[PDB]
Amino acid sequence: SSFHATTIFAVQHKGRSAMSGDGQVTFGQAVVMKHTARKVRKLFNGKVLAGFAGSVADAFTLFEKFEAKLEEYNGNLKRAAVELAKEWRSDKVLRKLEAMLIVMNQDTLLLVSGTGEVIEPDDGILAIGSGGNYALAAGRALKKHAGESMSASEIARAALETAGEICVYTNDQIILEELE
Amino acid sequence: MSEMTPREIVSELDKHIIGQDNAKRSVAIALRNRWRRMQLNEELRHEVTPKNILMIGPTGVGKTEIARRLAKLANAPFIKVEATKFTEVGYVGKEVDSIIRDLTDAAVKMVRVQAIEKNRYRAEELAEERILDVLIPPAKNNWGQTEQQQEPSAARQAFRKKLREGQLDDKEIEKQKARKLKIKDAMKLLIEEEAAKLVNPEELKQDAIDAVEQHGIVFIDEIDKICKRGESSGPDVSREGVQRDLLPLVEGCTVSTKHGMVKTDHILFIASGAFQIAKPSDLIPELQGRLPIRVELQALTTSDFERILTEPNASITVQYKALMATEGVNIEFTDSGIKRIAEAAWQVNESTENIGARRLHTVLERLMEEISYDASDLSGQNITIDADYVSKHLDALVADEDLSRFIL
Ligand SMILES: Nc1ncnc2c1ncn2[C@@H]1O[C@H](COP(=O)(O)OP(=O)(O)O)[C@@H](O)[C@H]1O
Repeated sequence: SSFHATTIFAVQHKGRSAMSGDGQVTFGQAVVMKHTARKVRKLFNGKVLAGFAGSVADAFTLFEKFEAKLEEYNGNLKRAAVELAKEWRSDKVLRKLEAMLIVMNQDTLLLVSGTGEVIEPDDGILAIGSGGNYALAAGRALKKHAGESMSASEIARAALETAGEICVYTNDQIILEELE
Repeated sequence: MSEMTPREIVSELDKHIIGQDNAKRSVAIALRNRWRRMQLNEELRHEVTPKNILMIGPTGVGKTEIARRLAKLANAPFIKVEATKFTEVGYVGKEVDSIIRDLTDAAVKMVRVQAIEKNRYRAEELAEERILDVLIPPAKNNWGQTEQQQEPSAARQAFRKKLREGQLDDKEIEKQKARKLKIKDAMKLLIEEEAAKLVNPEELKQDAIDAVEQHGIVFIDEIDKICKRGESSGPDVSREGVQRDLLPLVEGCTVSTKHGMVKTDHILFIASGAFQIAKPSDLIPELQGRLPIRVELQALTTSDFERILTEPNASITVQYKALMATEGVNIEFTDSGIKRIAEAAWQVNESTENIGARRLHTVLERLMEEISYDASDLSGQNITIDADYVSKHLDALVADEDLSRFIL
């Protein structure tokens, strides 16, 4: 069989911008090889958060094509988001690729898919990978519910946390990133 | 001879290239590190190595013009070769020792034209001796005093002052001539047929040669698009090669050519480009290291613009006034349009794609399409070009994105 997605969660609340992801590398059906991996990077002079879901070749790889194209247009996510899609959708080797890409900036927030989708969350919460939905369900849940009572940073941390709790493919060691 | 101190070099820069100080800086530090040399001996005249420059940054902010200009005041001969070219992915046939060959072909139609006001004003007082000679001949047997020569002038220099106001008469003067023509012709002739006697053997060559040799400057544009780092900006290392080929140039060879064998050796090199695609770290090592001096440039502002619109000594804007004056129009740009003028550039460059300072150029000639046309009507009339003006012919354009796409 294959390696399982990592779970990754981005959220944007009261103008803080945040991305949490697990470390759990779940190989095969059931086996776990590692308990920690970095797939949330900081891109472009800490201006963007991007987490990928996938293999660190694929991972690294996409990332730069997002860079390249971010410079290639001086800060416009949406634009570069797109022009990557095009690039990803077309490339033989990545077009087939399963996972997605979470990109966000100071302002705004994007799902970006092997398949050439690019998605914009109405409510400032995006989420990918194994437990995705579970954390999505945590995210949206908290924001709606203890927006005032908690933070950006915090809400995301927690997303993941809940995930690992319902979710076999998600684990307690969380990486956390925010912009300034 | 030239030199100039570091700062001197800079300062004439800030004359036509707003900002990017760091940039300038280096290039001058290269151009003295240049001079310095000479002033050594023979050992180290030949063991020290033109401090060639790597010009990392966005497009239209002035890598090229920083070089272009540096060189004009070096009074160096200069050429900018696009890197692309030697690729031919259309597969033709490109050789790189060409480059040096064109850095001679200007190093000429540079030596030439830079010899007709040094030796022109020296031979309008030698084309006269050839007409005050046919209207009244200095009668046979000059009794040597050199002061009975300004003494033909006892009517001769009454015709000399009369060459500027009354011509078109039928005369004939001295592989020479023996020819019967007319005077407004002939006046336009002799000149030409006189620059010849202003010796042009192994002088317009040999020293034109010295030209290149002594040095200009080649600006190898885009270098980055010729090197690997995979994905979208790697086909084969059937480009890597052009970094190779290149080498020698920069790394030091002789070359075959037309007016004389040339030595690349000491030529100065300025290698451009932006590297969103790779990284300078990414050249062939060989190259990597002949690009000692590395420098960044950063994208200009709105202000930067505004300032490029006026603080350039050849200013764009002015180009207007004067151009425009010629039809009888004063034109006058407010602080506050020169503001929107820019303001637009910037807004446009941010929606379509951003081409550099470049936009102003286009934004403008468009401003004026109105004025610039009707101008010959305005005979005297004068106009106030200012924000409220600007925006009337701009705003919706800049508005219309997809138009701008075409027409800015
Ligand atoms: N920093 C600047 N200061 C003054 N003029 C500039 C500046 N940047 C660009 N320009 C002008 O706008 C255009 C860009 O210059 P160029 O040197 O060819 O761009 P680049 O090297 O950045 O590709 C030219 O007309 C140039 O003279």
